[PDB]
This record gives sequence, structure tokens and C-alpha cells, in this order.
Amino acid sequence: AFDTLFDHAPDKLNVVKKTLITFVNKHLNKLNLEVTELETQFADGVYLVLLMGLLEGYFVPLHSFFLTPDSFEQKVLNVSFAFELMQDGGLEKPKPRPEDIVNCDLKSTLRVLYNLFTKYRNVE
Amino acid sequence: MNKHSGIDFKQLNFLTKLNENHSGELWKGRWQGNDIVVKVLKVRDWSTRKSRDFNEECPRLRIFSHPNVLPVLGACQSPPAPHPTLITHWMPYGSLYNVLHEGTNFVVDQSQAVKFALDMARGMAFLHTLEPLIPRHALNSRSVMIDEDMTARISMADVKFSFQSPGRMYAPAWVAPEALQKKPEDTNRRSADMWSFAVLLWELVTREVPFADLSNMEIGMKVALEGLRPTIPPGISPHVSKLMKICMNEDPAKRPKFDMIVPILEKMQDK
Ligand SMILES: C#Cc1cc(Nc2ncnc3cc(OCCOC)c(OCCOC)cc23)ccc1C
Repeated sequence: AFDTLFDHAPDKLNVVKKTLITFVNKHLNKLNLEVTELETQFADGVYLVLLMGLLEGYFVPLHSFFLTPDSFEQKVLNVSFAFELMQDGGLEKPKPRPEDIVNCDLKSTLRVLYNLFTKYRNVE
Repeated sequence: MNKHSGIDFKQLNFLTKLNENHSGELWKGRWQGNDIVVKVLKVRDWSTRKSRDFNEECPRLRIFSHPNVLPVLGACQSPPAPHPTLITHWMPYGSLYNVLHEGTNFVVDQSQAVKFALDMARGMAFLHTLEPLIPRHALNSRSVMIDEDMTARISMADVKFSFQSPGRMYAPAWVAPEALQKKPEDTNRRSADMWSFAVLLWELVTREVPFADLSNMEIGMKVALEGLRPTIPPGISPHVSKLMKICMNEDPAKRPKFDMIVPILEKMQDK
């Protein structure tokens, strides 16, 4: 379903990528953070954690994740934790492994972001 | 046999639902001739371990020995209850937050505000004598209740349990900067509570919600990493300004203990 939007409408895939960049910036800009590149800027898990707190209205204590991850393992832990926050918020367990996000799997990244977008479009 | 079976869920008369959110549901009800509030906890991946932990953690909350502490009356163990559930007495005026920020009938005067401050400081001083401290107890204006005679009481039902996500803070404006960043075991928890009291003093002085224009994630990030602080209000008495500044000391070790600010607040009373 998402993979048709990914593969066999490459100009729609670019529309999805443009819509997702608009959405994540509406929230992350409040922290003076800007996203220009979906293929790498969510791979270390930090922006996903910050985005979930912006979308669901909480702060994430800095001892709960790695704000500046120093290893592949810490990025995996960040993404895993962000996945837990998503499930805390009502989303079903995300499809990709946390390693898939850290490895900049473009498809795994937009699927996670688009499910965030589907749920939180109207959050101000 | 278990030492406590807890409160029988079947004996609860649920009357009217008050709220529902991330953590569960709040109901007004009745139990054994008491007007009560029932908190039904929503917990993902409930387990026997978490149930055992809930049942070990609840008895500590049944504190009947101090006028400025509101006890948990008891808890429903799950199983056999459908959900882990806490019961407390219904407090007619609601939370301090409600009385200060959502009071449509009257505005509490500053004599009453000083009494609220003294009440909270006395309850916190008592709680800080407990060994060990009640864990995961955050002080803010939503976790203080106002009883029928306008007595402020620290609510023991508003603790977070071990199985509740430590990674989601919903009232960061009252949390000490060090507690936004470090694990509780790496902080002096009593000193962190005094910061929260300083923010309560600010709230009582301004009658504003701290950082109301910012989201929770904005608040925590800016207080922790950018030095965002409440602005000391203009044109207040030097004595109040001095008290607020010492309770909000950047150095946790320099903040006073609650038992040292109790006599200070006593002298600011009308009586
Ligand atoms: C167990 C438990 C438990 C109880 C609370 N909250 C309260 N505790 C005691 N009394 C209350 C009275 C309230 O209403 C007073 C009327 O005010 C005009 C009230 O308002 C709620 C919103 O109502 C729309 C909340 C109360 C919070 C957290 C927990 C875990």
C-alpha cells in the first residue's frame, strides 16, 4: 500500500517526501532544529524521540536516551526507544527493525514518518 | 496469605467519569461511605512482575499521619481487578492548579496563597523525613489538592509507579534543571523538590502557569540546555523575592530544606 506510493509513482513519492518534510519541520523548528534530508537526519534516533514528545505533549528526560549518540548501538537504542514511545501513543509496533532506520533505509524511514503523519496531521 | 488484599474493586460505586488521558481514567465515586476519586491506570504490557510491583508500591502511599498529606485510601490489585486502580478521597476544590488557574467563582487572596505555601512546605517537610523517600513523587500544582477547609495537601495518588514510563515528563516546568538531565539516583531528590516549590511560589505570586506559551518538550529542552528560567516578578516584597531566589538556587546544595522554610512562611502568615 505504502510501497505503491514508494515505487510506482516516483513523483508521488517526492510529494510524500515533500509533505513529510513540511510536517516534521512544523514541530522540530520549535527546538531550533531543521530537517532538509529525510534519508539521513532521522537515522540516529534523536529527532524521532524529540518529535514524539512534540507530537504527544511531553518532554523526554535526557537520561532516557542518547542526545548525542556515539555508536551504532546507541543509535539503535534511540530508535528502539522512539519506537516504544510510538506504541505508548497508540501506534502499533512499527514494521522496520530499529537497525533499518539507523542504516538509512529510505523506505523504512518514510513508513515510520508517514505513520506519524497519518496520526498527527492536525496536531498544532 | 498476602498481608494486604487491597480494596475490593466490586465494592466501588463508579458515579461519573472526570477525565481520561495517557495514564488512564479518573472517576468520582463512593466506597464504604466515602466520597472518592478512582484512578484506573492504563498500562501497556501488564505483567505479573508489574502487578507485584504495584502491590508493593501502593502501601507506602497510605499516609494518614499529616494534615498536609492526602493519602491513598487503598488500591485494587489486578488481578483480580480488571486494571490496577488507586482510590483517594474526593477533594472538593480540586487541585491547586484548578484553584489558581481555572477558578471561575473567586480569586484566592494572597493571605490564602501564603497559607497554601506553608501547607505545602509542611507536607513536603514531613514526606522528606520518610526513609526511603517515596520514589517518583513529583511536586507541582496538579499534584497538590485543596480540601474542603482550603487546606492544601500533597497528593500521594499522583506518584508515578515503576512500570509507568520514566521517559515521558508531562509537567517539566516544575522540575529542577538537574532532574531534567540526570537519573534520580544521580540527583539529590530533596533538593530537586525544593526547586519545584520555588516554581509553586512563582505560580502563587504571578497567578500564571509557568511557561504557558511553550510546549512541554520546548520547556524541558530550554530549561535543561538553554537556561530558561521563570522571570522574578516585578514589584513584590523583598522578602518574597529573596525566598523565591534561594529556593530556586542553581546549585542544588544551596537550596534550603523544607523544614527551614516552614518557620519563614509561618512568620509571613496573618496568624
Ligand atoms: C486516585 C487518584 C487520583 C486523583 C486525582 N485527582 C483528584 N483527587 C482528589 N480529588 C479530586 C477532585 C477533583 O474535582 C474537584 C472539583 O473541583 C471543582 C478532581 O478534578 C478532576 C477533573 O475533574 C473534571 C480531581 C481530584 C489525580 C490523580 C490521581 C491518581
